[PDB]
Amino acid sequence: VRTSTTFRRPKTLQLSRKPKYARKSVAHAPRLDEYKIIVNPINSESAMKKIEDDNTLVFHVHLKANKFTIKEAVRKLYSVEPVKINTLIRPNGTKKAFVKLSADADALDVANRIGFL
Amino acid sequence: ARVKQKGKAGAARIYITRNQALKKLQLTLADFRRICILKGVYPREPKNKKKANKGSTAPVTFYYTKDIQYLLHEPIVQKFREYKVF
Amino acid sequence: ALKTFELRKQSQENLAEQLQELRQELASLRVQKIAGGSGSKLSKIKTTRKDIARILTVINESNRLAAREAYKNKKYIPLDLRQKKTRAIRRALTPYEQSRKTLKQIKKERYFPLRKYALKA
Amino acid sequence: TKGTQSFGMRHNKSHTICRRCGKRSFHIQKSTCACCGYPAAKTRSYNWGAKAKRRRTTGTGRMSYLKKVHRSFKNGFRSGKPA
Amino acid sequence: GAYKYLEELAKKKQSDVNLFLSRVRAWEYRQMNVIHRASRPSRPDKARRLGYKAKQGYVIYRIRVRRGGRKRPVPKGQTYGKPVHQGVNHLKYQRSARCTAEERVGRYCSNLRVLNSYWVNQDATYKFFEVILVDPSHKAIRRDPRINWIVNPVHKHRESRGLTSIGKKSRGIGKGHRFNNSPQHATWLRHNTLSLRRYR
Amino acid sequence: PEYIRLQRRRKILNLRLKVPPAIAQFQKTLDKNTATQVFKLLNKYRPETAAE
Amino acid sequence: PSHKSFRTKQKLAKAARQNRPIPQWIRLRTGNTVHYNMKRRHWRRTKLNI
RNA sequence: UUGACCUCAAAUCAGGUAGGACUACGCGCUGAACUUAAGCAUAUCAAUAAGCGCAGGAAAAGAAAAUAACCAUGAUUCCCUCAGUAACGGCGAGUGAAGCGGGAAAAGCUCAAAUUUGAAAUCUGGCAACAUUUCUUUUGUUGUCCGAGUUGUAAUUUCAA
RNA sequence: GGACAUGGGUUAGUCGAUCCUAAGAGAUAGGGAAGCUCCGUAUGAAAGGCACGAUUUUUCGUGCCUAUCGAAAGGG
RNA sequence: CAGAAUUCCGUGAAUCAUCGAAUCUUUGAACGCACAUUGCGCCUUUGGGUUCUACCAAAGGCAUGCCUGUUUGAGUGUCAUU
Ligand SMILES: [Zn+2]
Repeated sequence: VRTSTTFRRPKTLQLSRKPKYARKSVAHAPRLDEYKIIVNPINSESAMKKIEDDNTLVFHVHLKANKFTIKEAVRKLYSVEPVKINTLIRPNGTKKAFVKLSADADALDVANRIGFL
Repeated sequence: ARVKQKGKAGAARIYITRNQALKKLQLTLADFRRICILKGVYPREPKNKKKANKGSTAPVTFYYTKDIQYLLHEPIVQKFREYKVF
Repeated sequence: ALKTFELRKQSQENLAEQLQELRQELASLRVQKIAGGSGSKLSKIKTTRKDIARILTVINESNRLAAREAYKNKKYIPLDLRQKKTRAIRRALTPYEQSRKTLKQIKKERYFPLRKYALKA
Repeated sequence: TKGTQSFGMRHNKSHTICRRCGKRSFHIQKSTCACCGYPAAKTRSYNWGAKAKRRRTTGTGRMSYLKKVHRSFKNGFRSGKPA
Repeated sequence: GAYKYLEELAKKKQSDVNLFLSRVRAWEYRQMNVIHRASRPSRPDKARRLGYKAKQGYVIYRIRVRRGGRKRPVPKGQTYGKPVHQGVNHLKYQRSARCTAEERVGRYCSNLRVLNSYWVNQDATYKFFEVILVDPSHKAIRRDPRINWIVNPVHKHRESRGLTSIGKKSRGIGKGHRFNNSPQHATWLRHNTLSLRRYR
Repeated sequence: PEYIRLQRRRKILNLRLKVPPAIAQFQKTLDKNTATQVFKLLNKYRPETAAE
Repeated sequence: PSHKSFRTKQKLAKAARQNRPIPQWIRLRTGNTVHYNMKRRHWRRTKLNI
């Protein structure tokens, strides 16, 4: 007994993939980790003034790092909590990140501890 | 970003109704109840049932999406299918 | 200079923590390079980079050998663990099924094979 | 007026860079590369264009894998570890 | 043996029985897709003769091909040149519609080798053919010494290169004076090569 | 669906078209009582199975 | 223009880097056939055409 | 109401495979015009260039629905010869093979059509064992369940019988 | 000096892109075509959802009705 | 050019040769959908943090045709049971 003039195809059981082997012998290591995110800090005169004025570190950062991965990499590499991240792709095709540190920490001591001053 | 669509996270994301769980697991109601009895899986009511259940307030049973996810990889479900084949 | 065999006799966890330490040293050396570093430090940059490659190689060999052992004597194994000579070779008939013969041909060759013979002068 | 005046109004690119051959030959409105035929499956290759064929045929790039196969063949496609 | 009876029935093509079966089946084949799989051969005796076995790895596809000659794809029927090349309508294609059937079925199932094919039905608009296909990747085929030959890569697209039975016919492959000009290119190239030896 | 229509319209052509006698003789089959009697006899003579 | 795409940014960034003079220590190598960059480019004279 | 079978679907179903490139040589398809004819339309260029599809280290062809008219030869391929010949051609320009003979190389065979009927004797796949390796990468054997298969898988026969 | 050499320089939840659709391009279904590809865009397609139930002979029943791309001057 | 060194009672220099283990970014037949948009998605598992219903990250996946099999179906296709 059909009350609709259309015939819709019935639903069938759709088994999920249960492979007999793994297509990859070993899963790849995380290809974008903290050390690959941060390449090296920028130490130009403009970068130094941002350190001493805006409490902002300036880093040469990987292209595929977003503001979230930059924040975690900085927190893991330097144990400092950033309050803001601003990124730009420099005319030479390299990402530069302005990492504004929290008011509790100063960029000067962080810079000396890194050693790039 | 964009204006996130309402109902994409929170209660509407972690709570799943009984009928949607059946569709999610591709189980009959009898099979779903058997799995829920064998495992520890019981209904969990939200604080805001209207928000969890789209906009309706009709009585529906809610299960954690996490619990329904965990039942996806249960070997007992496969044994149910194998018995049906047998 | 890390010696690869000395790496081979260490654990995966020890290799992992040594890799993290080596990465930290490489980061510090690159900091020196941008801040102005000496020739010794710049020469240590390449050695640190090669040590990291050696650590990553040794880890990979252990992971792939473990995969080979796990998938040993199994009908299906991961594609990267299978042979890769050429695509055509993989598609080719195996020597077993190339040498398959019908019962008719087996009887013919069993009873009338090519005899070794010779002619008198 | 054709000539110097008409050249002034030329500020709209008709072709852009191709995603398959990297040449500024991708017709934006046709969505087809005038050089290799992208996004067709096959590469644009004409026997009257002998010179065009050799400008981009095999060996003009890195040839990375085919060099690997050549080295592997000359030793017999062997696998394992040398003693 | 029922195959002798089937063979003789297939010979009696104007019988009332075969006319009725041809009409009903041609209607059904026209309602289905242009290239649709046949669950089983419709002429099992004919399939066995051509090389079909009722086992895994053997596939049969039914196809219909439009009838008539070949019209040049020239725009508006305009040719350019001497009048000897000016005809466009009464032209014909040099391969049989059976060869076209195998080409399209072989392209449809690109993982199968075209074993052979046979006419099954026809009407005014279509000729219906069934193409026998073998799976070179099936172990039942690869372990079979009787059909192993098709697994070798020299047999990739025999239909495309004219290596089938109808393909050899379309090329004029035969023995004797009636088939002298064939293979055309190999024969022509032999007769037009200028052999200039050393001490001449 | 097209396969359903093809099944049913094929049945109709066999009902409409003039069937030759060699094919139409298959539309008159054994009666129910004789068929049951025949199959009762046959099931006593089923061949041996693979396991047996 | 000011409105760019990232692919153009990449193409310009490489082309800007390739438009530089040779390092001097290169010319001191034995067997060196390089004396000046054969591939220099000025923004007025020859365009990138990308 | 349960079932059986046929047909047809679906799945990120289990395991596979196809595409694209190179294309000197190879198999086809499609297909010109310049040019020669002291013009030109048949002809020629040319079963060519361009276009299209498909292979291999060779490909194709190949164990006669083959020649011959002999005292007969004996798969195919290539070479020399037949032979610029027989023939084809506004019988004009032009085009144009084959049998034999000599040599290089040689290798033969497989199915469909048969009642295993005192026994589907055949085969894929899963699973579990053993085993083997250009190879922990390869290739299998045995056991056992599901299946394919009687609308026909094995053995048996191929005209030379 | 828009030259030459060395360096430095472009920071967004709120400005644009991204999202939307326009004219139009365009796969799939299908039909052509020796083919390259052509036509086609809800068409001669089984083109996808949703809710109830002590759990239903512990082998699931019962109802309910359109891709994509395309605007840095349009919409937002 | 700098720089190290390998002692020279070696597991070892080298822009060395050789090469059977690996790596192999974004692509491209190019395969989740796209693409003058580092644009838009979905599935599974895992992890992270002064923040745990949020957010983020990682790993593994999701193209089309076809073949053998598996499972789930459809049909006023053929029938038995009743
Ligand atoms: Zn291109």
